[PDB]
Amino acid sequence: SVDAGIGVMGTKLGMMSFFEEDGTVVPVTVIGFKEGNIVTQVKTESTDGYNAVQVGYERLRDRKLTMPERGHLNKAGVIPMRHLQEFRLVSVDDFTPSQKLLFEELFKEGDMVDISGTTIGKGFQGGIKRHNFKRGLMTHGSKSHRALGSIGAGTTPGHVYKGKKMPGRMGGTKTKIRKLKIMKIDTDLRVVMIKGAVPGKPGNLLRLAPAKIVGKNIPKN
Amino acid sequence: MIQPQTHLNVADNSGARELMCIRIIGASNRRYARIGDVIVAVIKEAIPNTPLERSEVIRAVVVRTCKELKRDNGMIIRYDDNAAVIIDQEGNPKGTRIFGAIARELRQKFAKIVSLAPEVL
Amino acid sequence: MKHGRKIHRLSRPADQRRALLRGLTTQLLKHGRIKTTRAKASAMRKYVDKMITLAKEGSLHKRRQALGFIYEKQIVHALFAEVPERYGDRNGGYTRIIRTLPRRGDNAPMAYIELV
Amino acid sequence: RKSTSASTKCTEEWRQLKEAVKKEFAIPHVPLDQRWMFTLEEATGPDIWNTTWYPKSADHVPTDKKWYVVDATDLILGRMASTIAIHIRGKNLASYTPSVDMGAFVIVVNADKVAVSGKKRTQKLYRRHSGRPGGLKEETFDQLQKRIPERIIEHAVRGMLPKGRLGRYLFNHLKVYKGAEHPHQAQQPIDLPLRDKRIRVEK
Amino acid sequence: AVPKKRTSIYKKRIRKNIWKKKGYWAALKAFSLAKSLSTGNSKSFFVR
RNA sequence: AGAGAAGGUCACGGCGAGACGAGCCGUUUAUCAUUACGAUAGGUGUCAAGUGGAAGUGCAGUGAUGUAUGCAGCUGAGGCAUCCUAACAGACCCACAGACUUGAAC
RNA sequence: UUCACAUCGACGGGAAGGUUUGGCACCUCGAUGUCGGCUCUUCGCCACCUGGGGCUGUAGUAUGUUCCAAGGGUUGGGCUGUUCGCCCAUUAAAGCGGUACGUGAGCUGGGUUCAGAACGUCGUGAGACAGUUCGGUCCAUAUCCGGUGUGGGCGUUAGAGCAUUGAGAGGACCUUUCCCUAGUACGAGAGGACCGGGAAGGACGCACCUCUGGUGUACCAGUUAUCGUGCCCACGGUAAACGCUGGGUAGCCAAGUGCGGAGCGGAUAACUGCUGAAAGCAUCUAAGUAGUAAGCCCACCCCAAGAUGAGUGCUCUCCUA
RNA sequence: UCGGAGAGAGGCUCGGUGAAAUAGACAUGUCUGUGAAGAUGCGGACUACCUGCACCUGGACAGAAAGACCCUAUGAAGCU
RNA sequence: AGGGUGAAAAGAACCCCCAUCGGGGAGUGAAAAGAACAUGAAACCGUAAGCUCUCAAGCAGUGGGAGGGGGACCAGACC
Ligand SMILES: [Mg+2]
Ligand SMILES: [Mg+2]
Ligand SMILES: [Mg+2]
Ligand SMILES: [Mg+2]
Ligand SMILES: [Mg+2]
Ligand SMILES: [Mg+2]
Ligand SMILES: [Mg+2]
Ligand SMILES: [Mg+2]
Ligand SMILES: [Mg+2]
Ligand SMILES: [Mg+2]
Ligand SMILES: [Mg+2]
Ligand SMILES: [Mg+2]
Ligand SMILES: [Mg+2]
Ligand SMILES: [Mg+2]
Ligand SMILES: [Mg+2]
Ligand SMILES: [Mg+2]
Ligand SMILES: [Mg+2]
Ligand SMILES: [Mg+2]
Ligand SMILES: [Mg+2]
Ligand SMILES: [Mg+2]
Ligand SMILES: [Mg+2]
Ligand SMILES: [Mg+2]
Ligand SMILES: [Mg+2]
Ligand SMILES: [Mg+2]
Ligand SMILES: [Mg+2]
Ligand SMILES: [Mg+2]
Ligand SMILES: [Mg+2]
Ligand SMILES: [Mg+2]
Ligand SMILES: [Mg+2]
Ligand SMILES: [Mg+2]
Ligand SMILES: [Mg+2]
Ligand SMILES: [Mg+2]
Ligand SMILES: [Mg+2]
Ligand SMILES: [Mg+2]
Ligand SMILES: [Mg+2]
Ligand SMILES: [Mg+2]
Ligand SMILES: [Mg+2]
Ligand SMILES: [Mg+2]
Ligand SMILES: [Mg+2]
Ligand SMILES: [Mg+2]
Ligand SMILES: [Mg+2]
Ligand SMILES: [Mg+2]
Ligand SMILES: [Mg+2]
Ligand SMILES: [Mg+2]
Ligand SMILES: [Mg+2]
Ligand SMILES: [Mg+2]
Ligand SMILES: [Mg+2]
Ligand SMILES: [Mg+2]
Ligand SMILES: [Mg+2]
Ligand SMILES: [Mg+2]
Ligand SMILES: [Mg+2]
Ligand SMILES: [Mg+2]
Ligand SMILES: [Mg+2]
Ligand SMILES: [Mg+2]
Ligand SMILES: [Mg+2]
Ligand SMILES: [Mg+2]
Ligand SMILES: [Mg+2]
Ligand SMILES: [Mg+2]
Ligand SMILES: [Mg+2]
Ligand SMILES: [Mg+2]
Ligand SMILES: [Mg+2]
Ligand SMILES: [Mg+2]
Ligand SMILES: [Mg+2]
Ligand SMILES: [Mg+2]
Ligand SMILES: [Mg+2]
Ligand SMILES: [Mg+2]
Ligand SMILES: [Mg+2]
Ligand SMILES: [Mg+2]
Ligand SMILES: [Mg+2]
Ligand SMILES: [Mg+2]
Ligand SMILES: [Mg+2]
Ligand SMILES: [Mg+2]
Ligand SMILES: [Mg+2]
Ligand SMILES: [Mg+2]
Ligand SMILES: [Mg+2]
Ligand SMILES: [Mg+2]
Ligand SMILES: [Mg+2]
Ligand SMILES: [Mg+2]
Ligand SMILES: [Mg+2]
Ligand SMILES: [Mg+2]
Ligand SMILES: [Mg+2]
Ligand SMILES: [Mg+2]
Ligand SMILES: [Mg+2]
Ligand SMILES: [Mg+2]
Ligand SMILES: [Mg+2]
Ligand SMILES: [Mg+2]
Ligand SMILES: [Mg+2]
Ligand SMILES: [Mg+2]
Ligand SMILES: [Mg+2]
Ligand SMILES: [Mg+2]
Ligand SMILES: [Mg+2]
Ligand SMILES: [Mg+2]
Ligand SMILES: [Mg+2]
Ligand SMILES: [Mg+2]
Ligand SMILES: [Mg+2]
Ligand SMILES: [Mg+2]
Ligand SMILES: [Mg+2]
Ligand SMILES: [Mg+2]
Ligand SMILES: [Mg+2]
Repeated sequence: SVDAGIGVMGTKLGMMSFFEEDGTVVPVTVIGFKEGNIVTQVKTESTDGYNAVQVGYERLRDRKLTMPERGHLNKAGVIPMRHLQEFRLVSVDDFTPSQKLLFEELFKEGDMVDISGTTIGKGFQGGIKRHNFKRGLMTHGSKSHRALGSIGAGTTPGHVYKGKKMPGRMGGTKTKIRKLKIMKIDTDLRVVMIKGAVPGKPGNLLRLAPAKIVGKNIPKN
Repeated sequence: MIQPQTHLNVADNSGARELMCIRIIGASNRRYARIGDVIVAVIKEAIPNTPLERSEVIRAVVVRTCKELKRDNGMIIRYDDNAAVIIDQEGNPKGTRIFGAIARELRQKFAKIVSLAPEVL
Repeated sequence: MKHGRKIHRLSRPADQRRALLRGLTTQLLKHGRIKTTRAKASAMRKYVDKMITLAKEGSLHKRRQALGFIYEKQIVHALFAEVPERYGDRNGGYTRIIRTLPRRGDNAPMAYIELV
Repeated sequence: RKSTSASTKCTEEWRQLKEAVKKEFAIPHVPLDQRWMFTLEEATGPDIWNTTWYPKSADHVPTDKKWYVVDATDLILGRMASTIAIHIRGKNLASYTPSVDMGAFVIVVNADKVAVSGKKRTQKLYRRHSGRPGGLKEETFDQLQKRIPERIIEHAVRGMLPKGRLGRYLFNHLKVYKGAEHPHQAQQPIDLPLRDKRIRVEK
Repeated sequence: AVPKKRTSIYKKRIRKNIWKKKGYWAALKAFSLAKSLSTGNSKSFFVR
């Protein structure tokens, strides 16, 4: 999964409504930023086997970081950071450890992004809610209701299948929302407004990459 | 949000007092008629001695819902009843005069209907 | 689930839990320190502070609001006397919670909630 | 933490005493290389001439074993894989035992030049199954050989090795590389003897 | 649903040992707590 | 054997994480003086938001009731401030320069 | 119309399948039980639609028949115990089969017509019916396997903290109208395209709470009965787990809001081909190659080194006597 | 349609007390084949570290004894 | 349904743990046989010591026996 261009990380601040001159209201997620988006490490095909660049994000007090990690950011000559991530490119010549990224130079207006984040955890969920199972009959005689139904066939095969859909834990995962649009960038507040929803509640951690379009940005295979 | 077995009031001359919706059309497998959708209805109550007999199967377009229509202005519109207007398969209303308000959202597919209206919203 | 549901249930229905809390705070204001379960304590904080903050203002309005919470009048009047004296400078935070050895009967975690 | 307290000191010392005395009176090991019928010491021991010889721990020790290299270019898959299986198993040593690993290591190089007769390049079918229903997957030999060509020879030799504990432990002795180069030069690989006539194909 | 067979001795010993291991973690909490009340410096804790 | 490596678990305050374990965030709460990193929860103060005009006392009315004081009073699961309470005291695990062989280098 | 082989194909023959009605009695009788729906799958292909083709008695549109193709799809009602089937209105189409009626330690109707009763009929009669009718009890705390999730231990050859490669595994790659092309080819007209662009929809999936709302026993207001707070005032309790109503923030949620389904990538099935022999002609094939499918494989999206084949990378720590 | 949210009693964790039906022994995978003709236990492949907990109910021809249905018995009884 | 401390209750003074029960010493006794008391099998429940299991598919054994341990006198054997 080679990624087109460098992305940055940001924090979801929550959604508001945003007018256009002709009175079109677009709901937008407001993505704020914090001190960070600093290139931490760079990995060459020779040395690491592939091409990638590791950016750090959130600043942090020194104590809170562990000795191995602190040593990792001292080798870079960068400030202490909470989250590290990797972007995977096809060409890494433009990047030097300790370099800084500015989201104003990587993202214009009317551009397409891709937002990865973690989803809201809904806990341990039933068949209905997790898979959209239809619920059985509520009244005439029936004792089923929200129950799972039958889980397999008879004597043959005589065991349930793998992957057969069941109640378990729902949400709380890396999710990617493809092809969003950037409505407005505010320099004063250093914020980006994006049309539509992105995963997770305010105070989340997001990853924005320029959109991967399977024909034209990526290796053919 | 008209769906089968829903009862409707008719908005025009056409001489039907009440319609029961049996089908939504052109929406593929949708279950919801909303404003501007063509539904197959049947006539339940008729205005006596009119070209329309009860128990007729007819086409009509939904011009009013109790559900809410959302324009791009952020504007929303909600009526107090459901109503449709009985048409031909050409888009021409069978009855020649229409009651009640309508929306500018019908202007694309039905001209006649927006024309005959007493008010436009 | 609950996300952002902040209330203390105390494993009682609404009615009982209200009455419970009224009771426990009249006890706390009457004796000045008491022994309960950690849950009941942590829950009781809010309403203790409500009464104290109430009596700092003293108006017939406020006093009527306290009378309609606490069970015993005498305690309320005592409050509206004492508090401007004892708490005048303390901006919030009027309770100490000092936890103890668990209960023998059920092994319920105990605690000591003090009027500070 | 390794305690240097007089206690652990004492214990280790004592254990090397036990080991010393156990080593002195035990019968020496005489490896099998020009190993004549008996040493004057074994002669006092158990009866190893009138029972079937079974290998002891000093024999099969991993560090000893031969290494071999098979250049697989223009070899025929199966016929080579049988040879390989024989050597890995140990069936070509006088010391062979079914219950033990006496075998060699075998290094297969140029695993993308391996040759197969007739239409097999397009016909032979490598199937593997998820374990869900409808979970069957199929490759032709050629798709496989372009994608991950080592798996072809691994999959052909593993077929001819015993199955079960010794089988798997054996299978780790087969080292396969797609290029013409192997990073085993330190192990000093000998070349593999091939006594088959038909194993070498010519175009 | 019933137990088609009777549970074998050794497996049962493993399950009950699992239930006995919770005693190990309880003994750790208890020890740490004792060493905390054994200095008389804790203002969050009280004993009588 | 003393000690307690890096780190971990526990404890303690928590959560948009959670059946339990798990995950994540905190644990003296900074300094600043030009950025950002040192407020976890509760409380308190203010703000958004909700509800819809408090009690008391005046006036009008035979009275039920209306009207003035007053976008009031109550609430505030959301923000932002401020260490006022509780993050005290602490405990446990954990530290043979990494068996053996073979080349290469020096 | 001519013409056996576009499409039908009589008289007969040769098969496959194992879904119909059967034969057998190998099977279980103690409590291994038939048909419909609900929920939930899954697989086959003899293909109903959607992708690509050959032939036509194919002008065009639409067919007919057949080839490859099972990735996806296959509605909602009136009627029945029903398999079957009929109709209504749609639809791209409303496929046929297997899975012990697929599924009763998941649910529910009939059926084993259990005991009551009545009708017709047979019987002198007690009673009877592969006649009809009304009424009529199936339980269940999961030991093991199987499954969906989620931990600990131990391994990973010193111990750790981070960041990742991706073997393998899954999810998803679906479909309809309409508009340009152009009223252009085609046809005397009536009718009316292939190919490639553009929008709107459907179903399904992934999120989300700005708007519209639902709930919201955190809260706020009215209000009935009544008992408390000494009485008026004003509040508190009760009217199960809100006394009854009217609103509602955060949460959760959909009917609300976004987004998705991309590939002049790779290799093929049918088929169309180019060079071209064996048979100095011909031939898409024997050598060698070119186009080409909703199919196959990579790409897309999550997981993933217990991938014991236990990967690679950066940093940290190994004191004292 | 097409489900949503909430309250209580359980479920879940911790402390106290503490059963039951069941049970040849069980070190108790999947596919396919075989076989008294539907196998964890026989064959061949394939897949699988050890062990908990919460949930689910396809299998173990799951569990609760004579099969009510059919037949047998020179059985039993009621009735004509 | 519930029998057998000893020959004799000599049925355990005194001290310690100590609210009682229960126990450990001392003392009685041939023996503690200590009152739930005489021989005390099996299931079943454990505790300690020796070897050993966390890539594994199995009516659990058997023939072969790697490595490790133990009591020997025919030390080449036995467990
Ligand atoms: Mg971290
Ligand atoms: Mg959650
Ligand atoms: Mg339903
Ligand atoms: Mg019910
Ligand atoms: Mg309870
Ligand atoms: Mg009540
Ligand atoms: Mg408050
Ligand atoms: Mg340390
Ligand atoms: Mg933890
Ligand atoms: Mg905690
Ligand atoms: Mg501390
Ligand atoms: Mg705070
Ligand atoms: Mg806060
Ligand atoms: Mg007033
Ligand atoms: Mg009021
Ligand atoms: Mg007056
Ligand atoms: Mg307001
Ligand atoms: Mg401060
Ligand atoms: Mg403090
Ligand atoms: Mg070394
Ligand atoms: Mg050495
Ligand atoms: Mg013919
Ligand atoms: Mg028979
Ligand atoms: Mg049974
Ligand atoms: Mg076919
Ligand atoms: Mg087609
Ligand atoms: Mg055709
Ligand atoms: Mg024609
Ligand atoms: Mg298909
Ligand atoms: Mg399929
Ligand atoms: Mg299908
Ligand atoms: Mg079509
Ligand atoms: Mg069925
Ligand atoms: Mg089916
Ligand atoms: Mg069943
Ligand atoms: Mg019946
Ligand atoms: Mg008669
Ligand atoms: Mg009845
Ligand atoms: Mg179990
Ligand atoms: Mg299991
Ligand atoms: Mg696990
Ligand atoms: Mg694990
Ligand atoms: Mg480990
Ligand atoms: Mg380790
Ligand atoms: Mg990754
Ligand atoms: Mg892959
Ligand atoms: Mg695997
Ligand atoms: Mg795939
Ligand atoms: Mg595609
Ligand atoms: Mg023309
Ligand atoms: Mg097109
Ligand atoms: Mg679309
Ligand atoms: Mg909303
Ligand atoms: Mg909101
Ligand atoms: Mg409401
Ligand atoms: Mg709401
Ligand atoms: Mg009174
Ligand atoms: Mg009241
Ligand atoms: Mg009362
Ligand atoms: Mg009552
Ligand atoms: Mg009550
Ligand atoms: Mg209400
Ligand atoms: Mg939508
Ligand atoms: Mg081709
Ligand atoms: Mg041709
Ligand atoms: Mg020629
Ligand atoms: Mg030619
Ligand atoms: Mg060829
Ligand atoms: Mg192609
Ligand atoms: Mg394709
Ligand atoms: Mg497509
Ligand atoms: Mg690893
Ligand atoms: Mg290895
Ligand atoms: Mg619910
Ligand atoms: Mg509930
Ligand atoms: Mg109860
Ligand atoms: Mg318990
Ligand atoms: Mg019993
Ligand atoms: Mg096993
Ligand atoms: Mg057979
Ligand atoms: Mg079988
Ligand atoms: Mg088997
Ligand atoms: Mg066996
Ligand atoms: Mg055999
Ligand atoms: Mg089951
Ligand atoms: Mg169940
Ligand atoms: Mg089975
Ligand atoms: Mg069996
Ligand atoms: Mg007879
Ligand atoms: Mg007789
Ligand atoms: Mg004594
Ligand atoms: Mg006493
Ligand atoms: Mg005593
Ligand atoms: Mg004595
Ligand atoms: Mg004596
Ligand atoms: Mg005895
Ligand atoms: Mg393996
Ligand atoms: Mg092992
Ligand atoms: Mg085994």
